[PDB]
Order: sequence, then structure tokens, then C-alpha cells
Amino acid sequence: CHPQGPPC
Amino acid sequence: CHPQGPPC
Amino acid sequence: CHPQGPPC
Amino acid sequence: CHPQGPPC
Amino acid sequence: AEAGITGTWYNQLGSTFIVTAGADGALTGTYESAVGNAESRYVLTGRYDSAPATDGSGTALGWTVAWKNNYRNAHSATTWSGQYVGGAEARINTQWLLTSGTTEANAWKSTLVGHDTFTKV
Amino acid sequence: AEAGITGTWYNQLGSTFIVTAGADGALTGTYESAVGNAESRYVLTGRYDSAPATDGSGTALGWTVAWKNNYRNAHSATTWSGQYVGGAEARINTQWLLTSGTTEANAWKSTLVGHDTFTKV
Amino acid sequence: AEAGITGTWYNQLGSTFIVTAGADGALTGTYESAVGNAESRYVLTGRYDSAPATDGSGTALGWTVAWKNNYRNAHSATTWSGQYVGGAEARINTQWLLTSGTTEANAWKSTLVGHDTFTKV
Amino acid sequence: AEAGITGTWYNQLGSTFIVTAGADGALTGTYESAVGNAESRYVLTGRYDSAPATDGSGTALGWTVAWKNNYRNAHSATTWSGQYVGGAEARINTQWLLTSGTTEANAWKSTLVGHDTFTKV
Repeated sequence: CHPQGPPC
Repeated sequence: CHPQGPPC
Repeated sequence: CHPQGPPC
Repeated sequence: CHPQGPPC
Repeated sequence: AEAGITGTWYNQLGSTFIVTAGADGALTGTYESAVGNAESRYVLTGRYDSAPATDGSGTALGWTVAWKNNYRNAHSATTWSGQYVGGAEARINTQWLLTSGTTEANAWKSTLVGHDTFTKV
Repeated sequence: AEAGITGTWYNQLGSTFIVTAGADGALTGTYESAVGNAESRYVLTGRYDSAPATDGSGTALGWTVAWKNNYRNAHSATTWSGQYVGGAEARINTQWLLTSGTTEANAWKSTLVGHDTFTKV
Repeated sequence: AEAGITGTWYNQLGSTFIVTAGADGALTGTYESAVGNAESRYVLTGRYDSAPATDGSGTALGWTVAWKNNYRNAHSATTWSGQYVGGAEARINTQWLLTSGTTEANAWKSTLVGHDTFTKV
Repeated sequence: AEAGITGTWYNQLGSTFIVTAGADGALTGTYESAVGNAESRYVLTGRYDSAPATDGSGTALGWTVAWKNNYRNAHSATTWSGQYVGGAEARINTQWLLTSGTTEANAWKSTLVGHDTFTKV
């Protein structure tokens, strides 16, 4: 849930 | 007017 | 061990 | 002679 | 995929391609840039990876066009890499790399990158 | 090019490919990742752009491998885009894009980029 | 650009960034991934190339976000490269590269590529 | 990293950059293309992701140079994305994207891709 993606 | 672009 | 890498 | 290349 | 891939695909910029997805992974057909004339038709060839899928994944594929036909030799080739997603609004989402033949001093600026989405409509 | 391209090419990472450059732009052959076993051999297909050249330019080419054979289905395909430079130390310098089939939530991280140089030695 | 660039920008995937374009080429601000919480805010920094333009060109720019803040360290950084086009429907069209820290055996799959469009709306 | 990153780095093509890695993720310094003259020096700015590492991973980083100084305005910017690996033969391995400001008809060929390795030597 890599910070560049949605959410997270 | 490279063949990949528009037109040509 | 994706087929593009070493080994596999 | 784009500044990223050699020389310039 | 296979049956879903075969057909005609259009992108945002006016281009068309027609491809057959053959049973053991092969893609073949032609790319036409514009105007509606034999002079903008180029051969494509690629591969796709057929998969037993339980979870709604795309099918990975790729093809190459060298920009030389009987009316034009642009001293370059483009590859597209991406995936087919079937269904109502089937699309092929791709990223592409275009390399031109250069002298070795210019090799470092030989390759453009971008992206295209193709739809059936 | 054509005659210069046909043969066996090796990269920095241990991989091999064997390709025939056929007269009207076609490239065909096989890519083998490693070990030395039928299981790492995959089909490639691509195109190259043949040019009358007066100034030492590379020949632009591209090919695709889908990573599925009879022993492995990795749900992905790689395209390489670059140019052949002939001569003493002939090389094919490329950049590549590897896309895996993903769900549409993961589509944004479907595609890796990198580069390879292949030599005859 | 400069005045046109400063503000809040949104992409297709839910992300927000706020940037100030400072007079001598500097971009500074923060990128927030999602949820609406301090934990998804990361520092950005970049540059843009200011130009006297007579023909409707975009302004070239680029910025970097390292994905480490006080609540998260994802062992990676993304750079975006593209151009601002002002006017009614101002957008920043970009391509991006995300690299993760890897061991040297995995270095070859360290870097993802893709693209984003940001709008003011 | 941090202490390891600060210093002077050279690539294969003749370019130099000098960077300071500041304690909370910041990279700042200057990129000089060639000749050995104020005219080829451009500002860089980026970020790196500092990590507690137990297994020999690279540190992910990225920086941007806009190609405008007091002697040159090339209407473009480059971002580099990659990782620092320390030790005997410390290197920063990167992939880069260079975008030029274009008209919207030429936007599709605005962005070049390639790669550089920088060493301390």
C-alpha cells in the first residue's frame, strides 16, 4: 500500500 | 512529421 | 524469480 | 547542443 | 483475451491498428498513422501472455512497428508494452519507447517515452 | 545491419538471445534467461528499420518476449527498443519496459523500466 | 507560468499537491497521497524553466518526493518530469519514475514508470 | 548514506555534480555539463529516503535540474531517479526523463528517457 497509490 | 504522430 | 532475471 | 549533453 | 484482442483499435491521437491474436501467443497486423492511404500503413508484430485468471487481471502484451514502408523510411522503431482489459469498455493501456538510429554522439537522446490508450470505439 | 544482426547476443546479466533478421524488416528467434535448459527459452518477435546510411548511424529495432512457455507462465511481457551499431564491437543498446497483468487497482504499478546492452561476446 | 503554477493540483487517482513556484526557478511544497491526515503528507522539491514564449509552449518542470515522513518510511522516491500548460484548463502533464532501494541482485527491477495529469479542479 | 552521498560525482559522458545531503532528506547542489566555465553550471534540488538497513540495500533518491542559467535557457528540465550504493565503489545508478516545453501538437514527443551511472572517481 505504497504511499504513491490509493489509499495509504 | 514522424509517422507515429498526426498526420503523415 | 521472474524469467527476465538471473536465474530461473 | 543541449546542456545535458557533451559539450555545451 | 485472444478473441477479445483481435480486431481494430483506435487511440486518442487519430491512429488505428488492426491485430490478430493467434492461438499460441502471436500478435500480427498493421498500424496506420493517419490520412487513410496505403502510405501510412506499417507492419506490426508482438506477443501476448495468455493466462488462466480468477481475479479480473489484464493480459500482458507488447508489439513493435519499424517506421519503414514503400513510401516512407523514418529511421526508427516504436515498441508498446501494456495490458488488455476486456469487457464493456475494453482497452489496451500501454507505455511506448520510440528509438531513432543516431550517431554514437547522439545516442543519449535516441529514445522518447510516452503512453497511449486504445479503445474499440 | 541484417547480416550483422543475425546471430547470438549476450547481456550483462547472463541472458542470451538468438535472432534472425529476415530481409523485409522481420526479427524472429528465442530468448533464454538462464541455467541452459528448455525451460528458460521463450519466443521473440520484432522489427528493424533498414536504412541507406552515409554517416555511421545505428539501425533502430525492437522485439517483444511474453514470459510463457511450457514450463512457466509469468503473466507478463517485455519489450526492448534500441539500435544496433555494427563493427568491431557491435552492440545493441536498448531500453526495455516489462508489464505484468494486474487488477485495475494495481495498474499504476504494472510497468518496470530499465536498460540492457547486448554484445556478441 | 510561476503565478499559474502556484496552488493546489489534483490527479486522477485521488492525490493532491500544493506547490509554490518561487521567482528564480524553485518549486517547493507537499504531496499528500490520501485519507486527509498528516500521515500521508510528504515534502516535495523541484525546479521549473521560465521562458519568454511567443507560440503557446508548456513550461518544463520536475519535482522529487522521498516517501518518508514521521508515520511511514517506504524506502523509495518518485520523480515527475513534464510541463505546465496554463489557461482555462491548465494542466501539468507528467511521466514519473519510482525507484525503491534494493539489493544489488534486484537492482534490475528497482524502477517503475508511469504517467499522471494534474488539474486545478 | 547522507555522509556517503555528499561530495562530487561524475558520469560516463563528462558531466559533474556536487551535492550536499542534508539531515532531513534534502539534496542541494549544482550540475555542470562541460567545458569548466560558469556557463555550464545549473542548480539541482532533490530528496533521498534515509533508511535503517540490515541487508545491503541502496538508498532511493531523485533530483531535478531546469536547464536555465545566466548564459543559457534551453526550455527543458531533467529528473533523475535511482539509488546510492556505498562502499568501495560507491555509485548512484539512475534512470532520467528530460522534458522540453512544446506546443500541444508536439506534446507526444516532449520526453526523452535514458540512464546514467555516477561514480566518485
